[PDB]
Amino acid sequence: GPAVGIDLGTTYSCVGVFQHGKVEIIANDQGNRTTPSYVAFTDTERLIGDAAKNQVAMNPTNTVFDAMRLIGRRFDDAVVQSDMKHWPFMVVNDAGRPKVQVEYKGETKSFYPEEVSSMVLTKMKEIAEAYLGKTVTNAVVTVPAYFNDSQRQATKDAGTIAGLNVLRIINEPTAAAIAYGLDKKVGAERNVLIFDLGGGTFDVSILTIEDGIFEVKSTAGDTHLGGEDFDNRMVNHFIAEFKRKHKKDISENKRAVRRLRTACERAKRTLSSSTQASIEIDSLYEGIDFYTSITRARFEELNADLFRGTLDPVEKALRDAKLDKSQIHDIVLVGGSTRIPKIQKLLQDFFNGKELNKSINPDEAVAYGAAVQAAILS
Ligand SMILES: Nc1ncnc2c1ncn2[C@@H]1O[C@H](COP(=O)(O)OP(=O)(O)OP(=O)(O)O)[C@@H](O)[C@H]1O
Ligand SMILES: [Cl-]
Ligand SMILES: [Cl-]
Ligand SMILES: [K+]
Ligand SMILES: [K+]
Ligand SMILES: [K+]
Ligand SMILES: [Mg+2]
Repeated sequence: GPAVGIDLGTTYSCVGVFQHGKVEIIANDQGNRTTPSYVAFTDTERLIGDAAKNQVAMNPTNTVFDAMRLIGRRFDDAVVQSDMKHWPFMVVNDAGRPKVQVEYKGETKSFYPEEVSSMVLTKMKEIAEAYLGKTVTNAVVTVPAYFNDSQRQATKDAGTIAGLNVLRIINEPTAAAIAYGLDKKVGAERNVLIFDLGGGTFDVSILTIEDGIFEVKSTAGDTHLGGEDFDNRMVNHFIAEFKRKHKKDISENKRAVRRLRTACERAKRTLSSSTQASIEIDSLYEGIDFYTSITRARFEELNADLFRGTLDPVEKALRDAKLDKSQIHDIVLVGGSTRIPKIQKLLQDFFNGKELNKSINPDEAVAYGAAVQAAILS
């Protein structure tokens, strides 16, 4: 190709390419190494990635996200029915199949989950092409380890629709292990634990690797736990603060809440490197500027229960894998949320000081491994 590795996530997507014995995680037009998994439809255009997310506040009904939560599923699915209740966009039934319904250029249109994902995949393909200066065709696409045949098929289809020849569909935890070279033959089998805390989901996977062959020993987690939940906690904290300081409730102003949310997410990232962060929003509500700050300690307390809760799925995974903590040879951090110091502390303490594999940007690890695997399969 070269062939590329693509990681489609609920909040962000990432693409990498293995060249000259080195994986390059490709930055997009905005210089971002991961692209928001958003698609938007307006009176005049279809927006994808950064352009789409950067307007979600003003176009909630026609800005689609979470397509992978529907991909390969039936409309009658309990999870699909549950999820629909929280989405600002419409999901309709088409002969037992879910389709997202939106308005584009004044007309009603509907798309199968794979079509929405193909739009994001197309963006990742173009990002790779802009970088490589050559057409990208072959690719390795990743999916959560628990995805079934239908979900894998629909994910492959999204790739094909995007003009990609999907060389293989591989598990996200496996891709992460590959990124760290944990697939190399070392004689005996090894037990690896993947701790993936993304934007919308939390996955714990225990793999047993031997002779370059992976076995998913167990999987655990929470499909509704991620960085967005941490943002929500901060948002509520600041809504209350604004109310105290201005006796005005901004909760019903969907846009004001979004500008705050974005400020919070940004502040959250800053808190992973520094112990404090400043939030400055000009004319947040009724021309009132909102300048404030939050400490890492405060951020940790606001999310204490959620953070500590990540250890339960870890224990369950070990239990289902029939292994003790001591039997885990490697712990791999995946997902942007694993950059939070308190999360790393919790996991390391649980593992009695065992070092964590965290040198590869957690939100890029899956794409990294997929790129290596794509090169191998090419
Ligand atoms: N430095 C950081 N500190 C804390 N959180 C961070 C940091 N960088 C990114 N994040 C958070 O990581 C999340 C994105 O992670 P990632 O790109 O792994 O998600 P994803 O693959 O889309 O999620 P999922 O696999 O759950 O669908 C966002 O919630 C983002 O706020
Ligand atoms: Cl871009
Ligand atoms: Cl602690
Ligand atoms: K991702
Ligand atoms: K995840
Ligand atoms: K997941
Ligand atoms: Mg992910």
